Amino acid sequence: LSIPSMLRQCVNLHPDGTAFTYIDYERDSEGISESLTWSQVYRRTLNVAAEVRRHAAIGDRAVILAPQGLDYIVAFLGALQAGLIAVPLSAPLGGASDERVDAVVRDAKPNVVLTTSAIMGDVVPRVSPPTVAVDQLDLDSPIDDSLQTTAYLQYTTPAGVMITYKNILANFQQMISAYFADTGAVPPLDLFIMSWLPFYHDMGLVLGVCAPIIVGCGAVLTSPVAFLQRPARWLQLMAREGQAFSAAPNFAFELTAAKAIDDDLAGLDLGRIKTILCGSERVHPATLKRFVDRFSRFNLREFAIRPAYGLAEATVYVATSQAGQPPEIRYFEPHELSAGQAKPCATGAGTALVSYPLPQSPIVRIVDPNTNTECPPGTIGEIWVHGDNVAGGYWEKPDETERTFGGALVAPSAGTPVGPWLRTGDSGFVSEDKFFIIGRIKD
Repeated sequence: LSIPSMLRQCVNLHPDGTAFTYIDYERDSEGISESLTWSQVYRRTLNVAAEVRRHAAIGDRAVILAPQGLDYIVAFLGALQAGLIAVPLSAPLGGASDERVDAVVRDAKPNVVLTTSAIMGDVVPRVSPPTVAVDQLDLDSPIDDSLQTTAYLQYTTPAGVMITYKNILANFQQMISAYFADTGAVPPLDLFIMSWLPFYHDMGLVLGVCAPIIVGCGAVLTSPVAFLQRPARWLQLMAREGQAFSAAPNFAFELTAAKAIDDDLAGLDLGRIKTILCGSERVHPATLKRFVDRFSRFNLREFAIRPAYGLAEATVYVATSQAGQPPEIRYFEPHELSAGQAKPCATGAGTALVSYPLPQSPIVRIVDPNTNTECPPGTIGEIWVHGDNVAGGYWEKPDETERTFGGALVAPSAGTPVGPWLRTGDSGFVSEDKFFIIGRIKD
């Protein structure tokens, strides 16, 4: 039913199984691991929940301003355990990033701020609500109020996407069914999650923090700076024992192919990697090819690479490639694409695009954004999305909610709901029964 309840079940079933392992490379370029079992992380979460209840009531917002690490995870889970609506943000980094933080805090109006003692002095100016240094609590002392609906707000004029447990669970059902379709929607026994994505991004939170609990497997986590410093670390950590499930944007596939150092890869066997999602940015076929052409020499399988389309307003996932096959690439004439039409062209020529199966859940339609009517196959329009993973709106923003989540189709085709539809702002088309993403409709 909810993340707190599923964490409790993880403890009941496998209290001594390793849940989260965080690798810090600041003090040793080989990495220092710190791990928690399910029982350890649950205890820490209960201790955070007890603290936050002293400051905030059920349904209040709890902003999280903490560096990447285990304290972030227990702050987020502890907020949920106490029935608070968590608001995951980044540590204060300066510049625009700090004015984003200030604007989110004024929008979400939190009654508690969860942080760490190391950055406490940087956090206090950014927030009167009590500020709790999570690492200074007695997190491992021996020791519910959760909601069943709204879990957290995902910001990314600040508009906080309201994400419910129903949204999360529906999106995980959709993801597990699509990613693992070739094994009957059953993940392998030795799956593990590996992520360096920041927890204040949708994919980093959903994969790094939520998925271990919902799927019931351990996670191996590090920070984005550790990856950027030495990109081979991503491959080293995915090559740990078991079948890794990871994710990154297109730029990081390119950077790893271009900058991972061969000697850091010596002896790695990438042939057990289950899935590497490529998502949150337009997926470039040329980048996927450079990545697989290099890392197939270490046994990476091309069917492990899964382009993934989505957005925070849909929790995270909308569509992905067919399980058990490498990405399908199709080619289209560029002059016609600029004119709004998809015209196939010879393999390799024109514009290469990833071809996605139309998802069975959620559903996708290509819609003319000025007439609210579905486009014929081949005509470019806005991608509209419908399904139980689609959020119910932006926090305390009725008007922006109507504009973004209130799409309504004129004369919908058979089997297509009138609405409400999430208007993604993304442009795309359907061609030969496959789905394609081009860009943004504003363009």
